[PDB]
This record gives sequence, structure tokens and C-alpha cells, in this order.
Amino acid sequence: DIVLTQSPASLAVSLGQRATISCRASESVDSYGQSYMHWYQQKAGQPPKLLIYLASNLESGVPARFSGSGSRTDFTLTIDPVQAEDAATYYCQQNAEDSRTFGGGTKLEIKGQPKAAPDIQMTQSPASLSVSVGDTITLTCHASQNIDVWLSWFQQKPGNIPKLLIYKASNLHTGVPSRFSGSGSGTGFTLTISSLQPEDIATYYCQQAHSYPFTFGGGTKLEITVAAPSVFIFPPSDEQLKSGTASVVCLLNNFYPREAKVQWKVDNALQSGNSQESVTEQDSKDSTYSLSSTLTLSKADYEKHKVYACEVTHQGLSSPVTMSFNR
Amino acid sequence: AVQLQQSGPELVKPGASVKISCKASGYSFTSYWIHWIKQRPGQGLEWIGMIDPSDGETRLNQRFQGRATLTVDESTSTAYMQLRSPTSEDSAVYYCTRLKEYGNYDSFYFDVWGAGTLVTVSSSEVQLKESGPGLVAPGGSLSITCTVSGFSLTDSSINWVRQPPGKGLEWLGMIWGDGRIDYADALKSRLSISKDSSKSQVFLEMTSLRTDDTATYYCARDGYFPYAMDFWGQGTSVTVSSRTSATKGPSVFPLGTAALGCLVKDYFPEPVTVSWNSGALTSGVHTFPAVLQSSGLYSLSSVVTVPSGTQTYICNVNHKPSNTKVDKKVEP
Repeated sequence: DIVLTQSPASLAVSLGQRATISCRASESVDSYGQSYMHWYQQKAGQPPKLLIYLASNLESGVPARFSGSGSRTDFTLTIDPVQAEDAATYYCQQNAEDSRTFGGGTKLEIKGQPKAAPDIQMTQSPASLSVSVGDTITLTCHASQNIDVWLSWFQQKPGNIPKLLIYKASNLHTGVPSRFSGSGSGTGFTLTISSLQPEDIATYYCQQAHSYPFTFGGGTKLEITVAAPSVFIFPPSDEQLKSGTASVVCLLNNFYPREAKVQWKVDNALQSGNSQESVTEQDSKDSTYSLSSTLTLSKADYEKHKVYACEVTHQGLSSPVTMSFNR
Repeated sequence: AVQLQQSGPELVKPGASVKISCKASGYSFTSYWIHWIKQRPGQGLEWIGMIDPSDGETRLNQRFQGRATLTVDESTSTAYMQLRSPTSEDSAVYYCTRLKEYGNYDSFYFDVWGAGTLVTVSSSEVQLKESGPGLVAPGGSLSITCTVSGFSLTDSSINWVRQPPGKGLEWLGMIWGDGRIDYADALKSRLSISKDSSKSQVFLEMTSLRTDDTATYYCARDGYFPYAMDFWGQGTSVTVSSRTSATKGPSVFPLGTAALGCLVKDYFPEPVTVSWNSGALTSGVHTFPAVLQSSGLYSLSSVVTVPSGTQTYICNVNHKPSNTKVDKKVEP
């Protein structure tokens, strides 16, 4: 059983430098002119990935920066230049014998001190908005740090390319209608569409050009109140009934407003029993809710009845809807 | 007149060295920096890097530095973005734009853009999925299962490799396609490797479990000669201790347009983490808050609205208090 000793156990390297990890073997790893020595790269919380095989061959999709050399008992892996995504633990491995072994590892981290600088964070609130045609509308934008007036405002129609609209916070790009307008400085900027035409319906972006890397805003969708729940009913699976339990789940997908009644129908008999409700929060996209009702009861009370329903009372529904199943 | 013409969509498989061009015309290519912006359907717009066509200078975002590679040829007036080893994280629209400047950067902005290039990365096809008992007592026995997909065990070799916390990778043993089994000389006595080619499954058993058998247990497939380990699973954690009172949890049951999901029932203690396609599905998802049952255990449901048997739907269930992590699919 060949023992593979790695060196060093850890190394801190500056970006763009050379790093040379070693791996020494207790016995020769050579057979018929070949060194059965391979290198694996294991990033944090991740499975290993093959980098180099038979000491000097790169695997497909492995950058020309990784290289390996050595023979018999002395091997080396070199990364020149060292990049940010090269921080991982690196293992050498041998299959020169029936019983394969790995080395201890060499953890490589990019150093570390002096660190660097943060990246700018842009926010566009709300992520979605609605209004008529022929009205003035003000849109809002924000920056994490100072960008003075280095803010662009873009326009992307679905399945279309970004269209520059405003630059330097208040300037209008060429071909942009007078109805579009820009304002703001520092951390807070505003777009303004007076007497909005149907063409002004798209996702409105924003971008900082102060410090590298460049960063864009989340987004703001244009569209132009009631919503009935998409009512479904789920029966307990084959897996669950083997547990001696039966749970029927009434799904109420996307509804507005919140006021909604759900009533359980135990095979044509209305029975308020062993049930519990769950509910999502008021959305950002459509501000609708989602509700589940789970009537939990033993296979002793269930298996008898083969057909069950769910009564849903909502403003959106002219009269209550009752979703059923046949097993 | 001033245009940035981009190359077509890309059908890419994990590990490809995809190169997308963007030929610039109607202006002085040499006079303005060419930039690259990645989109993605659910993110927004992000900065990859920029290139200087006059000489060939570069500056990328720390993220895509060694990943993406910017090239320029002034003989063809084209800029290239060579992206190597991609994943389904690089599933985005790629625009090449120019940072046009007026009055010595008195005003600088992306005025002209390329039409975009849709780059799409495949869902592996070769899969290895370890699973086992999160917790187990000393002097006891461990029992793990490697579930393989997209290849057969009759002709592929499977390795069992563990990683103890703070220790290196330790090879346990292997099962060859012809049923030959090899073990680590040191742990030979305590290990048992076996397979079920029909069920597409590999198994490992380890006895006399002491606390230094606390490790992430992996299964890895051999490639062809030299037989290095070319495909690994995500791993399965096995913690070894005297007590875990009490004890287990998370039982995963399956559940116009189609609505589908999963039920995570009777687990203690709370919480349970749920996601779909390892994160590659956050659209029309409703991960309902948990409710304390009659049985004193906790329960929740995770649903997702999707169109109407091609796209794969898998929920990633994690109940940390029991060292449990499970993945399951849904069908009618």
C-alpha cells in the first residue's frame, strides 16, 4: 500500500503567481514507462474533479495554467498563473497497485491580506409596477456606494436586447422620446415617463460605471386586482398509505385578496376535522397568496372512501368550487 | 452603420471549451473597449470583463477571470470570448457591447450592442447518487448506496472514497464491471463492497464504526485507461456518535396547466430545507411554512407550477438535525 505524502499541507498565494505543490510516493508509481499518478482539485463543499492524469496530461476543459511533472516517486503540480477560482484542496492519487491511495491534500487559498475592495450593489424597487396610457410615472433606483452621476437607465422588451435610454443620470440617448426623463445624483436616481405610450412597456434596468466591475440594478417590469385560486386536490401516495397514514392536500395556488375559505368534503359529507393550513407571504410579482389545507387522518378512516373533494370560497369565484378525485 | 455582429446559439455539454465571436463594423474597432455582459433568465445583467482591441489588454471580473477568456483580431475586426468548463450556471444570453466615450470619458456608456448569444449547458446525463443513514452509533455498522444513472455497472468500475472532516481523501475500495472487488489493505477487514447491476446500484458496508469514520462518503466512476476517477457523486455525510436522542425525520411523499410537488412529513426537530433541480427551478414554487402536527412532529409541503414528461423535476430535501439529505422525482 503506497503512501503518498503531499507538500506543503497549505499555501497562500497572490493572484498571478506560480504555485508548485509536491507529492512524493513511498514506492515507484511507474509501470511500463507510465507514472500512474493523477491530480484532483476539490473546491469547498464539492466533489473532487480530475485535473491531470498519468502525471502530465490535462483533462478536457482544464486550463493551460495547470501542469504536472515528475516520475517514479517525485511529482509536482504547478499553476502558473494562479487565478481566483484555483482555491481548493488538491490531491494526488496512484493506481500503480491494486489498492489505490490518495495524498493528504494541499489546501490552496488566495491570500488574503491585502484583501481587495467590495462590489457596487444596485436596487430597483419595486421589481414590478402597473399604470394606464397617458400618465406621468416616476421610477426609483439606488446605489450601495457613491457613483456621482455615472448612472445609465436601460430598456429591455421581452425577447429583445437592452436599449440605452438615459446616461449620466439626466442625459437622453439618441432616438429616445422627450417623454423619458432622468434625475438624481450620489446614491439615488429617478426615471420619469410623462404621458406613457404602449411602447414604454418593458423591463427598465440601471447601471453604474464608476468603479470596476460594472454593476446593474435588479429590474422593474411594466404591465398596465382580484385573482381566483387555481384549486387542486392531491391524494395520499402509495408510499404514505404503507405507513398507515393518509394526507390529502388541497392546493390554492395564486389568489388575491387574502380572504378565502376552504372546507373539507369527506366523501359528500362536510366535516371540519383534523386539518391544518399553511400560507405563503404577499408576493412581489403579483402580490397573490398561496394556501394548502392538509386533512391528516389514519388509513383506518380513509381507505373505505375512494372519492374525496375540497370546497373553495373566494371573491374571485361567483360561487364555491369543489375539486374531487377517483382512486 | 456602427454594428456588433454576434455568432449563433450554443449547444454545450459540461466541460466544453465554447468560443463566441462578435465582429465589429462601421467604426474604429481599435478606438473603444469591447465589453461582455451575461444575462440569465432569473438574474438581470452582469459584467464579465472588457478588452482593448488596439493592443490586446484585458480586465475581467474576479469571478470569470480564469473562466472566460477575451481575444481580439484586428485583421478580422472580431472579439472572442473563450469560456471553458461551463455548468448550468452559465445558461445565459451573452451580449458584446462597446464602451463609447465622449470628451475623454466625460460620458461613457454601452450604446451599440450585439444581438445576443444564447449559451446553454447540458444536464450531465452520467449521475452518481450516494445515500445512507445520517447518524450511527459506535461499534455499529454503516450501510451506503450509490445509485448510478446514464451508464451500466456491468462494464464500469465504481470506487468508494471517504473524506473525514480535516483529513484527506481516503480510498476505501472498488468494484470492477466483472465483479472483481479491491480494498484498502488497512480497512480490508471492516469493508464489504457489492453491487446490483439490474437495480443500477452499488453498496458499501463498514463495521466497528468509531468516531473517526465520521466522513463524507463518495462513489466515483473510473474513466477509461489510465482509470483515474472521472465522475464523482455529491457525497453522503455519515456522523458517528454515542447519542442522537431523538432520532430521525423527513419522509418525502410525491404529489389545464400542471401542478406538482412533494410532502415532507413527520420530522423532529425543525426546520427542513427544500429546493428544486438543486436550485435550477425557483419559478412558480411555493415552499409552505411548517405546522406542528397531532403527532408532535413537524410537516410541510413544497409545490411547483410547471407546463404539461421531458423536463426532470427533483426536490432537494435537507433535515440538518438528523444529518439527512434526500433527492426525489415526481410522475403520475
